Amino acid sequence: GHMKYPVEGGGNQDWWPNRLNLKVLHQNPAVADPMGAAFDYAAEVATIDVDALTRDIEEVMTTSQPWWPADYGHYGPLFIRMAWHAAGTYRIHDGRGGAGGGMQRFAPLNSWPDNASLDKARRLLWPVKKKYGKKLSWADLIVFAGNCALESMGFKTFGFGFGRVDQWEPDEVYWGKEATWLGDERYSGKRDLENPLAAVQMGLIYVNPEGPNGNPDPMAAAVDIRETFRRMAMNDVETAALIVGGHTFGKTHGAGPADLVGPEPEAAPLEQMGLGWKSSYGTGTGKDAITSGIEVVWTNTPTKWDNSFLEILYGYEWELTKSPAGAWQYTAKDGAGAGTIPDPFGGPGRSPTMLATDLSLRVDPIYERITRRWLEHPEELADEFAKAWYKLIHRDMGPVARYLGPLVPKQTLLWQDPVPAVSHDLVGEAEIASLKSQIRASGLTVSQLVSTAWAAASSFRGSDKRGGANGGRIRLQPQVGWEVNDPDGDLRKVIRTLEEIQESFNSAAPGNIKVSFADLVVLGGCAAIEKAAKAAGHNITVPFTPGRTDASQEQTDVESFAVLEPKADGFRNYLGKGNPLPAEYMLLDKANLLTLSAPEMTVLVGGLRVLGANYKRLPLGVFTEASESLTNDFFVNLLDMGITWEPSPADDGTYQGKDGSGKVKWTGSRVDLVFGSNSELRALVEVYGADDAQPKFVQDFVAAWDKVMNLDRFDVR
Amino acid sequence: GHMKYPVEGGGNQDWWPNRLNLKVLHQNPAVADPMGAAFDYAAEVATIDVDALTRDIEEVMTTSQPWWPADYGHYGPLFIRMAWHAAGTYRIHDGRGGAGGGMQRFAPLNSWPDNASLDKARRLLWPVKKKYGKKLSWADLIVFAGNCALESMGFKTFGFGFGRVDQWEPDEVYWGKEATWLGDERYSGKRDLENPLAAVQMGLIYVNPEGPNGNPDPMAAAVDIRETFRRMAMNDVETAALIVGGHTFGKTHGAGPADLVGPEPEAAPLEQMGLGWKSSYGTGTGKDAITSGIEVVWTNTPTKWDNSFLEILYGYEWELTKSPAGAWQYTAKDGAGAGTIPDPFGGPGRSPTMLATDLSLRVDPIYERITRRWLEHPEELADEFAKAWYKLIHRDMGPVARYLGPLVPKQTLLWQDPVPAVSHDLVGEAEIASLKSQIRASGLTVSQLVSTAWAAASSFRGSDKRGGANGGRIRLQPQVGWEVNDPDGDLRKVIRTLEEIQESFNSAAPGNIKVSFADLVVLGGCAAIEKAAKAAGHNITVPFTPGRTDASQEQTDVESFAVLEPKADGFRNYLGKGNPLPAEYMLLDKANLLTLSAPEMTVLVGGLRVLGANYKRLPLGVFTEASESLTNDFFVNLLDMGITWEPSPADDGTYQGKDGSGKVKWTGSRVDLVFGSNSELRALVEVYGADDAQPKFVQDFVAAWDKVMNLDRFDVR
Ligand code: HEM
Ligand code: HEM
Repeated sequence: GHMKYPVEGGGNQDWWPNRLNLKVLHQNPAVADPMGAAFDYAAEVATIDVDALTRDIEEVMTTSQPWWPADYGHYGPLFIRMAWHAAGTYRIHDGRGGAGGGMQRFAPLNSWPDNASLDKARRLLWPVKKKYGKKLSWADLIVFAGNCALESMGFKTFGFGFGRVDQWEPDEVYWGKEATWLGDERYSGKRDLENPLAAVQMGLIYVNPEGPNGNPDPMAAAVDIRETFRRMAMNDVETAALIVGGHTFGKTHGAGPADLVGPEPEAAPLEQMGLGWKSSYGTGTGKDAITSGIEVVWTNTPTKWDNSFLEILYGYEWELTKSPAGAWQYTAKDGAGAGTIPDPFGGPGRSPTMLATDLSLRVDPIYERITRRWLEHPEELADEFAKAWYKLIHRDMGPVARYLGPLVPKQTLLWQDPVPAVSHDLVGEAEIASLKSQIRASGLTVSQLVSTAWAAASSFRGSDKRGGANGGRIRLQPQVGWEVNDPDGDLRKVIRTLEEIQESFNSAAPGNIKVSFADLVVLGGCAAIEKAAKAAGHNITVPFTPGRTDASQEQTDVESFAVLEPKADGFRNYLGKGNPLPAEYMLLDKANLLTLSAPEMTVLVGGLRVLGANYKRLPLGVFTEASESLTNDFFVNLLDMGITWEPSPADDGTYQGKDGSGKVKWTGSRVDLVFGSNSELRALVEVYGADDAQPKFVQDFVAAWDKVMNLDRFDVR
Repeated sequence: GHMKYPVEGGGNQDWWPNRLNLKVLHQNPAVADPMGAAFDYAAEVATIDVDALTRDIEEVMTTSQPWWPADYGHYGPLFIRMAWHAAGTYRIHDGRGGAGGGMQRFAPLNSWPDNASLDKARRLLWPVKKKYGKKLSWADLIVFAGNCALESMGFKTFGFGFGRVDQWEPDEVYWGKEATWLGDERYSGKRDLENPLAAVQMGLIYVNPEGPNGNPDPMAAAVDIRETFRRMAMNDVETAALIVGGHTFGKTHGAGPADLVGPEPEAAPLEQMGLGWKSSYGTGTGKDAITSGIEVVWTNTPTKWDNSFLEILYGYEWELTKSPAGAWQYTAKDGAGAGTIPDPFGGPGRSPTMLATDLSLRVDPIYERITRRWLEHPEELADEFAKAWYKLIHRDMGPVARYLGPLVPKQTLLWQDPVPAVSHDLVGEAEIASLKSQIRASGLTVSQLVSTAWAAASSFRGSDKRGGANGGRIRLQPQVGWEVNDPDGDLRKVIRTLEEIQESFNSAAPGNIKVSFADLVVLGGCAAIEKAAKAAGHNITVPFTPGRTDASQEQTDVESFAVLEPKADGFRNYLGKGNPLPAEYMLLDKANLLTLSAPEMTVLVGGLRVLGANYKRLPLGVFTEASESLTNDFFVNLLDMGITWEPSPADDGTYQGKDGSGKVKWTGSRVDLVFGSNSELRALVEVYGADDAQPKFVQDFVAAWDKVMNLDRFDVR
C-alpha cells in the first residue's frame, strides 16, 4: 500500500489500523455547519405553509424532466421508493440508520446499489428545497415527497411530522464487513444474521429481490423478509401491509443489460453533477431505464391506489422467467392477462409480473393468511398501511414533542413509548430544594443515588432518540431487571424509597404541585452529587429540570425496549458478553450514543468512578481513598508514575497497579487504563489531573451529567 | 479487505479511497477542546512566574527517576534532543511541522522512530505541567525545557517567547508515501528529494546518522544535511552551529540488539501508559539503554558547554567501527584518547567517537571552514548557535506580536519578516470612510481592487503563520511578479494608483494620521465589495481594521518568501504546474492553509467568481451575467439542471455547460465543478443557492472575507 495526503484520506489510521477513532465523538462539528449558531430549524418549520408545500410537490410530481422522464407522467411512485429507502436503513439493534438525518443524500447511502436512480429522484425536488429554503430540510422533504405521493394518488395517510434536522457530514454507521458491493459475509449458524445488521447483503435495504443469494424461491425469501423487517420494527402484518401497499404503485426498471450502467454517484466524474449510474443503453433513461435490472409492473393502475396488487397476485398463476437484463421474475402462466398492464411511456400493454419477494406474500403461510384476508376485505389493508407507513417514516423521530405541524395526529401510539402529559403544577425552586434535602435524609447512599440516576438516563441513545429518564421506566419491565441496572437488588430499595418520598411530598404539597417518580430519580442523583461535592470542599448546585412524567407498564412495550439494554457500559465499568469489539471501543460507542464529546466522556468516567457508580460497586478504576467525595483523584492517580501496571495474572480483563513496595495499590479494566494509555485521552486526563484543575473538573462534570439527564427532554426544547 | 466499525477507523474512505477528504477543514474541532470557549492562553501564561518555572524544570533535570535513569545524573541533554526534534519537523514548503502545536505528544510524531525514548522525556515533565496547569502548554514546555537545559549546562541563550497553544487532536500532515518505517521512496534523479518533504527516510527528522541509506560516507551525508537543513530554513552556518551545538551534550544509546526493543507507543499495550520501545536487554534503561543503536559520546564534558566537540573532531583521525547493535560509527585511530570520555553511570570511560553525520562537518569543504574557524573562535560558535537555536524554536510562531513573556528580546530579525510598528497615528472611522471614495474614483475596478486585496491577504499560511497582507509586501519582491499575482496586468497600475493616493493622503497633512500602503491594498478590496453589494441592492459595510505598515525590500528575505508562492490557488481559479494532486485537492489544501472552514471556502469561491477575482480575469466559474455585482448567482446556476456539463473537447482541463439548445453558456474548471459534484460541497451550495439565501450569503461572505484580511493581524490579536 501507500500513504496518502491527508486531503486524500491519509492519517494515523493507516499506521495503526485498529486504533480507536475518536472522530466518532465529534460528528457534524459546528465548524462544518453553514447555519448560524442561533439557527433553530424547528422554529423555521413551525412557520412553513403546508398547503403550499403540498401543491408545489404535486406540481413537481406531474412535470416530467428530460433528464429523467416520468413513468406514466408521474413521479409519485419514485418518491415512495425514495422515502421508503430513506427510512428503510433503520435498524433496531443500535437505532442507527433511518430517515431522521436525511442521510440518503450523502455517502455511502447515496451510492448504495439499492438506492440506484434515487440520485435523480432527489434532484427533481431541488426546485422545492429552493422555494422553501431554510424552512424545509432535505430530511423532511425526502420523506414528505412520499407521503405527498400517496395522498396524491388516492391514499389518505395517517398524518405527518416535520422536524428532521439537516446535517452536513454523513453519520458513519457500520453496515457490514464486506468490502464488495452486494457481498454476503453476515450469516452463521442456521441463517443467523450478524447483529447489528438488518439487510441480507452489503448495499441492500433489506432482502434480495431475486430471493436468497439470488435463488428465486418465494418460500425461503420470506424467511429473510420476516427477519430483516423484524430488525426494522415491523411484525408480520406491518410487513405485508408495507410490501403490498408499496407495490400498488409504480414499476421496476430493467430495460436492458446492466453492464451498460456506469459508476455509482460518489465514483462518477465531475461533469455528472452528483448523479451516477449513467447508462449507454438507448436513451439511458425513461423507456430504457435500468435501475435494479428487473422489469415488473405490479398493477394495472401504477399511479392509483386500489386492490389491484392482490387481485393480481391471487388471480393468476406464476412461472419463473428472465427480465431483459437477465434477472429472475415471475409471469402469469399460459399467456394469461396478456396485454393487460399499461406501459410507462405509451407502448403496447404487457402481461402481469411479480417479484420473487411478492410471491412470498402468497406462498408463505403466515403471509398468505394476512394477504388473503385483505383480498376479501381490502379496507383492512388501508388501515394497516396507514399505521405501518406512519411508523416507518417516523420510527427514529424520538419523543412526540419533536413532531411539528398541522398534520400531526393527536393519538397515542405504543411504539412511540408514550409518556403522560403534565397534570399538575411543576415543582418550583423551593420544592426542588426541599426534595434534595428529603432525599439526602432518606438513607440512600451517594452510590445508590448516582447509579440509579445514571442507569435511568443513560438508557437514551441518539441514533433514534429512544431511551432516557423521562417515563419513569427504570421501575417497569424490562429496565428493572437489566443486568447492568440491578446486579443484586439494590435498585428496588431505591425505587421503594423514592416512591415513599414522592407520595409523602404529593400528599402534603402546597396547592396543586406534584412531583413524578421520573423526576425524583433524576433529582436524587443531583442531590447526591451536591452532597458529594460538599464532602470534597466544593459548594455547588447541580441543575435540574422538572417535567418528566410516569409511564405505565401497559404503556411500555417490553420487547421493543429490549434492544436498549446495554451489553456494555464503560461509565459503570460494565462489560457483558458478546460485544463486537474490546471494551474501549464499546466505551466510545456508548459515548457516541449519548451524544458525548471526548472531554465530556472523560470527565464523567472519572467522576462516576469516585462516586461509586461502578456496576456491583467493584473497585476497578476507583483510584481514590475518599468515600462519596467528588474529587479528580481518578485523573491524578492515572498519571502517578509511581504505579506499575501489568495484566492481572488471572487473565480476567483487569490490571494490577503496584506502588514502590511492590504491593498492589489499584486495579483497573481496559476502560480505565485506556485513559492513561491512549495519547489523545491522556491529554485530556492531564487537563483534569493538574493541581489547578479540581474546580474545573467539578464544573465540567456537573455540566456533562446535566447533559445526560436531559438527553430526551425535547418537551422543554 | 474488510470494512471496519467507525470507532475502529471505518468510513467512506474505504469504498472510494481517493475521494476528497473535508475533515482537513475542521482540524481541532471545538467540541474536542476541553478548555472553554473563552479560554485565553495569552492571559494565562502572562501570570506565570518564569523564574519559578525555570527552577522547577531545573529540579526535574537533576532528579533521576528509576524508570529511566539519567545519564550523568542530568536529563539536560535528553531534553535538548527532545526540543530539537519538536522543532525539527518544520519544513519550508508548506510551513507544516515545528514545535508550535506541541504535535510531538500525538500520533504519529510521538511514535516516529527518530523520536525514540522521547516518550520518557516528555513523561518526566509531567510534574511541571501538573504544577503550572493551564498557564503552561506542553508546546511551550517541551521547547522551554530544552532552552532551560542549555542554560543550566553553561550556554546563555538569546531568549525565549511563550504563547504556543496546546491542541487536542493531531495535525495530519503528509510525511511521505512510504508505508514502512525508515522506508525510502522519495528520491529521483541524482539526490533530488521530493517536495515537500525535508527528511531522507520515513520517520526521520533530517538525515540518517549512518550516512545516506546507511552508507557512512561523510561527504555524501553532507549533501543530505545541507539540502535537508535548508528545507527547514537553516543555511550552512546555522546548520553547522546546530550540529556542533547540540552534540556538545549527551550521548547516543545502542547498548545491545535492537530487536530486543518492543513496539512503539501507539502500538504498545495499555499497561505501558503511553510509553513505548520497552526493552528486554538488561534493565532496558540506563547503562543498558537503546535508542538509535549508535553508541557514541561526543565530548568529555557531556553536561557542560565547552569547545571539546571541535577539539575532538579535529584533534583525532576517525576510522570506522560498529556499536553493539550493528551500527556504523566513527572512533579515534591508533588507540588515541583511550579512556578520556566519561561513562554515564560510573563505568570505566571510553575512547572518542563520532557520527558519520559528524564527520561531514570536517570532510565536506564548506562545513570544514565554518568549523575550523570555530575551532579557534568558540565565541563565534556560541554566537551563531544562540542565533540559530533561537530561530529553530520560534520559526513557526508567526508575527512577533505573538511572542509572550519577559524573555523576548526586542532585536528585529530578518527571518521574522519584520514589520515596522505603527509610527504615526491611524485612520479613524470618518477618515477611513472618507478614504474609500478616493479608491472607488480610480480606474481601478472591483476586478483589480478585490483581486489585489485577495492576493495580499491570501499570502498567509496558517501552518507556520508566515505571510499575509500586513507589511505591504505586494509592492515588494517577490510578490511583485508572482505568476499568480500579475499576468503582467493591472497590478502595478493599481499599486501605483494606490501609492499615488498614499502620497496624496499623507501629504494632505491633517495631523498625525498617516496611512499605510498595506492598509490601503486591504482597504481597496473592502470598498469594492461594498460597491458590488450596492450594485445588487444591499447597502452594506465591510469591516476594516487599520494597523498594517509597509516594510522595505531590505527587510524582505527574498529566498525566504519563495516558498509562499502559490503553485495553485483555486480561489482565483489558478493552477500552475507541479502541484502534487488534482485541482480540487489543492483547493482544499489551500483553504486549510487559510484556516478556512468548508462553509467559508464555499461562500468565498462563490463571491470571488462573480467579482472577476480570477487569474487573468478568465470566465471559468463566472456563472453570472452581471459584472461586479455581489450575488449568489454562482450557486444558483451551479444547481441549474438545464445546464449540461462535459469536458471541453480541447482537453485543457476545462468543461463546457450547454443549455439544451446545444450552445455553451458556461465554462468551468474542476475547482468550479467539484462544488456541484461532491456530495458534501453541493449540500452547502444548496444552502446559498436557495431563494431566501441572498442576504445570508452576503453576510457570510463579508465575515469570511474579513477573516482572510485579518489573518496575520496578531498585532491586534
Ligand atoms: C421485500 C421487500 C421489497 C423488495 C424486495 C422490493 C424491491 C423493489 C425493487 C427491486 C424495486 C424496483 C427497482 C427498480 O426500479 O429497478 C421496487 C420498487 C418500488 N418499491 Fe419495493 N421492495 C420491497 C418493499 C417495498 C416497500 C416496503 C415499499 C414502500 C412502502 C416499496 C415501494 C416501492 C415502490 C413504490 C416502487 C416503485 C418505484 C418506481 O415506480 O419507480 N417496496 N421495490
Ligand atoms: C544532521 C543532523 C543530526 C543528526 C544526524 C543527529 C543524530 C543524532 C542521533 C542518532 C542521536 C542519538 C540518540 C540516542 O540514541 O540516544 C542524537 C542525540 C542527540 N542530538 Fe543529534 N542529530 C543531528 C542534529 C542535532 C541538532 C541540530 C541538535 C541540537 C541543536 C542535536 C542534539 C542532540 C543531543 C543533545 C543529543 C543527546 C540526547 C541525549 O543525551 O539523550 N542533534 N543525535
